[PDB]
Amino acid sequence: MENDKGQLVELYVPRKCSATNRIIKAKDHSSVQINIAQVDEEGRAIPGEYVTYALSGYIRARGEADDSLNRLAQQDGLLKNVWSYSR
Amino acid sequence: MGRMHSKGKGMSSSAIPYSRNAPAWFKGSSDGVVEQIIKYARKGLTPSQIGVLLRDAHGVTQAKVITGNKILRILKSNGLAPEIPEDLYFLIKKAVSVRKHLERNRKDKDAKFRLILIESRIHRLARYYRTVSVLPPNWKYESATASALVN
Amino acid sequence: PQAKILSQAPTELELQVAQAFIDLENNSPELKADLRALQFKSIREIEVAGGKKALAVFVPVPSLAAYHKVQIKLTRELEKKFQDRHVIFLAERRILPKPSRKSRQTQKRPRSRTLTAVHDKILEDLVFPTEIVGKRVRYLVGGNKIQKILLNSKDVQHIDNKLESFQAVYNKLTGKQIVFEIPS
Amino acid sequence: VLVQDLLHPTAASEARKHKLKTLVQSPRSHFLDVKCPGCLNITTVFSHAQTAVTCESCSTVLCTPTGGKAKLSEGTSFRRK
Amino acid sequence: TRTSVLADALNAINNAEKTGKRQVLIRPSSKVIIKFLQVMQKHGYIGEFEYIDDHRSGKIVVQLNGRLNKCGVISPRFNVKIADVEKWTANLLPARQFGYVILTTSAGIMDHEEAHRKHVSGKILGFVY
RNA sequence: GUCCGACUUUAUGUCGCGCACUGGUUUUCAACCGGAUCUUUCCUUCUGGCUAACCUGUACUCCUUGUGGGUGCAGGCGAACC
Ligand SMILES: [Zn+2]
Repeated sequence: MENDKGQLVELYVPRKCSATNRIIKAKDHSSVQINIAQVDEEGRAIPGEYVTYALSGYIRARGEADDSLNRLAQQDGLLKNVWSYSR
Repeated sequence: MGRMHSKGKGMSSSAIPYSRNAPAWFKGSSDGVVEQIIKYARKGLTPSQIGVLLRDAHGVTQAKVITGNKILRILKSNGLAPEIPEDLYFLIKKAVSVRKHLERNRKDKDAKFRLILIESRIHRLARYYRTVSVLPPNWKYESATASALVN
Repeated sequence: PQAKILSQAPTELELQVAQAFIDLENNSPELKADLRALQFKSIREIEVAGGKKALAVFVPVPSLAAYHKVQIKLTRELEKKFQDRHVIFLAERRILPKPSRKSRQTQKRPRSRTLTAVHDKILEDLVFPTEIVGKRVRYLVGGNKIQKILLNSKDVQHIDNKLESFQAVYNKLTGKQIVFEIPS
Repeated sequence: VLVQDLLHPTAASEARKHKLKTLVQSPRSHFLDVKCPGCLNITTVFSHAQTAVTCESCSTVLCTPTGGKAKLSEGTSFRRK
Repeated sequence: TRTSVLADALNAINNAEKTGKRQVLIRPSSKVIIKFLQVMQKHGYIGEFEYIDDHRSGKIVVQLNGRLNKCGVISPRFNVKIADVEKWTANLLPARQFGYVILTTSAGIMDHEEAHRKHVSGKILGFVY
């Protein structure tokens, strides 16, 4: 990735699945990127400011997409106790 | 789930409790438990029946938990261990029973195969008890020796 | 009778503990009739955080049986007499190194004299009134180990605050850190 | 399912699973203190007993062997240990 | 029968990684498994594992973070002379810039680079990358 | 310290490659390997050598009143070695 002088020679350092840490292929035509809008004090969706989660196509095909999104949103303080860490 | 001499795959067993030490609710004495084991052995009972009697009629979960020694070990310390180990003796009894059933009716081939299986198991267990030197190195299994040991 | 209850060279601090044992022996109906046959193996002091201290009495081990039968009473009376010092009734066991192949044959080392077995017994006898019901071991990412001990929820009332000091003692004995957790 | 605790699963799930399959394997059996209407002796018996347990004072059975656990003698009163 | 326990451990890790999980439950939990996972922790291919005492061989709970892609044992623990380490790395590791042939030397269970640093070599345990 | 590349028949003052040779390398650093030490933590140990070495204290102090430093003989350190 790194040239000896210290400049990048890689192209498009790829994204990674936010739920399984696996990279997203360029032609991974099943993967999605969810955007959740930030909410201010009076419930007004602030425009242009949100939080993004890149869900891979593999987990979506398996069927763990919604559960992974539940956990990931609960961790960053979006949903209250929607997901329990102990099944 | 191996079933050495068949195609079975069961795992029915017993889970020994995590705590090795004595149960909190047990009030009996270890010396009394050893005396009970000695008396049961003198009655002419194998260690497994001794353990089952201590578990059912009394609060003894298991001898090693209460005393610190095993049932056969306790008997051996007092010199009551049988000259043939219990499992091998029961295999001998089963083999002689199937041989009796065979010599009383020849045409039953399934029991012949089962006798072959039992004899193979007897040979394996005898080999194990021979390398540990529980049995003398000349110990072996033929016809009319099983009857002599059983009777 | 101060000297008889310690089979070790005298030390000023341990003489006071022996005198406290005589004062315990003063009470007849339950603190006598078993406590006469008592000894010691050089009780030692372990510093606890926050200025607290942990005295660790060292049984020769043949007396542990009696010591174990007596422990709860003697502990609470000693805590009454000894302030801020938590008393722990530890065993003393001979830890043997393994025969190096270049070392010479001595005898079959019994596994009870080994480091893990001795440490397991020490941690099990670090507290009588409660029993160890689970042992977990977690190796942190940074490369250090922790031995969680899960103790019975029943009989937890005896050890209300000694847990931390327990930790310290084990640490001071081993350097192997430890975290106590009580399951629900 | 992708993220889940195995070190601390729910106790309901603990009773859900089979013995020999828990985190640490523990028996589901227990002991009982039975009293027979005959005398006042308290007898310690096993849940899954395998013998016709009787009080030493009277020749009256208190349990009965069964493919699973013990079936009592219709008149003995027990308390779980 | 269970012959090579470390094989079962690494196979379980591989299966629970390919499916996208973050944890494994390895049952038998010997010394060698502990040392192998400790090396993987040291090199980052694994997360935060755990030993669960049962008084019977214990167990291990392994936390993953998706960084690993394949474990694997070389089931016949071949005597690997110090000259043959490079051949094993070429045949097993995908690139020279990373990967680690975990091998057991007399100085303990170590990655191949550490063993080459000590200038000591022994039998081969497995490979991680 | 040593100094060399831009300044060209030369250099230093200069532009620093951020020192082309050699050190303080306890500047914290960070390792990468060892060695000895304390664990209830032994690495075969003695038996005479040889006592190498100072826990020896005998005659004592060369020199600033200073344990820096010693001429030295019975105990007595043996992995420093036979
Ligand atoms: Zn009755």
